[PDB]
Amino acid sequence: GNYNYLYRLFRKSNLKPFERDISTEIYQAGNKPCNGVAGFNCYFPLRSYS
Amino acid sequence: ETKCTLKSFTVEKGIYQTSNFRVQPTESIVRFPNITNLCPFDEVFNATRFASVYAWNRKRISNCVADYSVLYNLAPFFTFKCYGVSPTKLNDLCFTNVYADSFVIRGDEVRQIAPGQTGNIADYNYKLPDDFTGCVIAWNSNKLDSKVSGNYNYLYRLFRKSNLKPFERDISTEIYQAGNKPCNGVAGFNCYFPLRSYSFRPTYGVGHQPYRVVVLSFELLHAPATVCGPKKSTNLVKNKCVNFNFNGLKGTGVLTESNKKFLPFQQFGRDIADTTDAVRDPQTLEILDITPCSFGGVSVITPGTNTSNQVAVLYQGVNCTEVPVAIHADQLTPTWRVYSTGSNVFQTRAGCLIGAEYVNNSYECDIPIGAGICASYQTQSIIAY
Amino acid sequence: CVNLTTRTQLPPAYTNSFTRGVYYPDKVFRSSVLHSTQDLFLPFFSNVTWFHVIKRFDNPVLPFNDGVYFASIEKSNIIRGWIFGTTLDSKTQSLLIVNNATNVVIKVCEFQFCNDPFLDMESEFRVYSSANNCTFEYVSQPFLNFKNLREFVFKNIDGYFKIYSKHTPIDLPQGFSALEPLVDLPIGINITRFQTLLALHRSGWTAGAAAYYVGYLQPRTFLLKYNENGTITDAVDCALDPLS
Amino acid sequence: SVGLPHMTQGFWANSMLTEPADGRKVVCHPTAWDLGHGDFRIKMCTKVTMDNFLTAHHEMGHIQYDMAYARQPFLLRNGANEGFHEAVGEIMSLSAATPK
Ligand SMILES: *[C@@H]1O[C@H](CO)[C@@H](O[C@@H]2O[C@H](CO)[C@@H](O)[C@H](O)[C@H]2NC(C)=O)[C@H](O)[C@H]1NC(C)=O
Ligand SMILES: *[C@@H]1O[C@H](CO)[C@@H](O)[C@H](O)[C@H]1NC(C)=O
Ligand SMILES: *[C@@H]1O[C@H](CO)[C@@H](O)[C@H](O)[C@H]1NC(C)=O
Ligand SMILES: *[C@@H]1O[C@H](CO)[C@@H](O)[C@H](O)[C@H]1NC(C)=O
Ligand SMILES: *[C@@H]1O[C@H](CO)[C@@H](O)[C@H](O)[C@H]1NC(C)=O
Ligand SMILES: *[C@@H]1O[C@H](CO)[C@@H](O)[C@H](O)[C@H]1NC(C)=O
Ligand SMILES: *[C@@H]1O[C@H](CO)[C@@H](O)[C@H](O)[C@H]1NC(C)=O
Ligand SMILES: *[C@@H]1O[C@H](CO)[C@@H](O)[C@H](O)[C@H]1NC(C)=O
Ligand SMILES: *[C@@H]1O[C@H](CO)[C@@H](O)[C@H](O)[C@H]1NC(C)=O
Ligand SMILES: [Zn+2]
Repeated sequence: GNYNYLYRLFRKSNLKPFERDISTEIYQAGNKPCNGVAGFNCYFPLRSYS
Repeated sequence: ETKCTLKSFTVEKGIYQTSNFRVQPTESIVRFPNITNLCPFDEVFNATRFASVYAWNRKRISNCVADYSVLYNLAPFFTFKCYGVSPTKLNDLCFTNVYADSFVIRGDEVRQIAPGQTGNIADYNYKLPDDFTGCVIAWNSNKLDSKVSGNYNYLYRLFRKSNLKPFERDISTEIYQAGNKPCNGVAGFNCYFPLRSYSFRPTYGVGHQPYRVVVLSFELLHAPATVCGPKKSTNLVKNKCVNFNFNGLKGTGVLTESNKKFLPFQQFGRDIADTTDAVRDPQTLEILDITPCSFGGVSVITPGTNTSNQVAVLYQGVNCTEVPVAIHADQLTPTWRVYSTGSNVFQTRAGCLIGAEYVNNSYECDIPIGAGICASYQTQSIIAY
Repeated sequence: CVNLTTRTQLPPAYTNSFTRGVYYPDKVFRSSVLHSTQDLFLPFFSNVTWFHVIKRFDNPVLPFNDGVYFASIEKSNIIRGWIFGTTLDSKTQSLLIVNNATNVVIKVCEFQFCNDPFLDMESEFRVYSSANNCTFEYVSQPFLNFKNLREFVFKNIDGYFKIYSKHTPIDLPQGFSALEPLVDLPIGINITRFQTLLALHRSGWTAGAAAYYVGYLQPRTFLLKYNENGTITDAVDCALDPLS
Repeated sequence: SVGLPHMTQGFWANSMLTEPADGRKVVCHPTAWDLGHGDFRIKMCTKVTMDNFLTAHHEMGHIQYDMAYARQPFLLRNGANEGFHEAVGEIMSLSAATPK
């Protein structure tokens, strides 16, 4: 299984045409800040094709 | 603006129609009716007696309002694994019905409840389809479903002839024959019972602690969908040009108290030209009258550019009290706000005239404004008479 | 279920519907206006089938169509409910509307209807043996010298079953009246036939006089008149005669 | 600090690390019990001495070894030979006893 390919699932707003975003910041799902650690209401935006 | 409209660098004496005037609303109203149709939850989640994995409990959910926002008050569970949709504020879909399955498994078999998974539960107890849409929520129940002497109530299937089809359930208690001889109904050699117990004890590790698992599956059939989700609403503002949405009726304008007496079943209202001019608030049952925001035409009165560069402006069919005041952008005229208080505002039956002084004398007409009012360039200034 | 072979059969009568069967096409308020609409209406001055029960007893399985206009001149509510479906058995899915003593109950299931379903204060029913698989249930306030005129219009379009209703304290009378919408159900099933339900009273049995009328809707164009308080007060059938 | 898993929460709850005050009697023998179903315990009296430190590390080696084969069908949950069990705790005790 090749995990070298990733793609984005969680974003605040839809992306404008011909724009490239490489932000690795943890998406703020819940109101409380994630403080840079994933978990409950804190998910990694990028996930793999596998 | 007159020069661009005429496509020339010089303008002759006259009155010209140049552009229009609007109000450009602010803010949005999204009023929807009361959210009063409770989902059948709190009975399949906060229950007191679940069923075995081979006899998982099934509930059908329809004609309700899904409320996927109370699960954050639940246990510190880490299992909210959702496939088919994303759980990030994407519960606005509408489904014809939802099937909720509930059972209890061991702590190490939680990963077995997933499509494309093999094992004991996935092959003999609970099989999931490849195109499964919905998701699985599992939470620990160590302090409630464990016994010091051993919780021998929960059971599971250990030996079966073949695998289980997706969404299949069997409760047969037939003896599994492993050998090549008839069992004769007795448990002897090469023949064992297919059902075994779990024997939960609180001293076990996280891998053996009981875990309660609930699987939600969403159906999208050709019948009308009735399971949608919470419809949020803002508060309404009156006497202000705003955008509004009323049960899916979209528009822009000003809402005011209405004297119309709708029949009890009527929701909208229309005028003789077949345009919506009244509405009923879904939450509070009264009638609001709808009026479009102010608009009109603008005419520029000018003498020749050979004479002077002074102009006057007529707003057509506009009362002078609704004349533009503006803050930064609430008017489609390209922001050439003409002074109002000190620039001799005059009211004619043709509209509002700004930039001309009204005199009490009478002359022969020079530039016709209308309704017996003309304008001229005399003294030097622009006068109306 | 029980079978009482005491019927006195006579052919159903035919009577005239003059201007009865107008309903509100939608939920839009219009005041002091004339509005042209095209929809499924009962044509003016039409033939309507007439059944009467007194011992007169007849419960034929009438066929459904684009829609049904149902009328009943009665007292004390002998007629209670209706069944809608295609095969009227457990093989297919059927809808049932029953008027309890205090609440109307609507259920769609696979019922097993008998040859003669009826009710017989009486709190006994002979309609079905069991309900197999039910996917919708609804309960609400009841729908219901001759004095009572009950008018109903049943339509089934795009998976929605619509009932329009009107009640009048009074063959068919002269005059105009519009049927306001009553019920909309997202049943999403198919209907091909229907059959009425009566409630008998055992004292054999004695039944009071009652009459009911059946007519069928067809696509037509109408011109409706709305007065100041958004009430439909008059209508014109565009295909009746040259003057219209 | 070498690459071994962290101990379970129940390990610190079901294990006796200090001598009981009264009402109970202990045979006074350091043991590392594998209770079963993912349950591991250490029964010994711990004192302030490097001897008890070395014995605790030796029993901790056994604790790491025992949980390391929890994925076997109850018949392979042993050593290939009888010498592997006591060898695991010796190297950990020797390494922690080094002056560095
Ligand atoms: C929607 O819910 C609101 C809840 O406030 C209802 O408004 C209340 O209605 C009661 C009548 O039962 C009044 O006594 C309260 O004063 C009202 N409060 C407010 C803030 O309006 C409203 O009636 C509900 N609407 C519908 C259609 O049920
Ligand atoms: C179960 O009870 C808790 C008690 O606080 C409540 O917060 C939670 O919403 C309940 N579960 C459901 C599904 O309503
Ligand atoms: C314009 O608005 C004023 C202020 O309300 C009002 O008195 C007047 O009647 C309106 N119409 C005209 C033509 O002035
Ligand atoms: C009774 O049975 C006969 C045939 O068995 C049937 O024709 C009839 O409709 C049934 N009901 C009554 C009331 O006669
Ligand atoms: C109604 O039915 C009768 C038969 O009883 C028939 O003679 C007549 O033409 C039909 N139509 C009208 C408008 O009466
Ligand atoms: C309503 O129907 C039920 C049976 O479905 C019956 O038991 C009950 O008595 C009825 N209600 C009244 C007020 O008679
Ligand atoms: C019950 O009827 C509905 C509607 O026809 C159908 O979708 C459902 O599968 C039926 N239930 C069973 C168990 O077949
Ligand atoms: C009712 O209509 C549906 C949709 O076309 C059809 O599949 C079904 O067969 C119809 N009912 C019967 C009894 O044929
Ligand atoms: C219509 O509403 C008015 C109230 O303005 C009322 O006086 C009248 O009786 C109502 N009905 C008719 C037919 O005008
Ligand atoms: Zn040792």
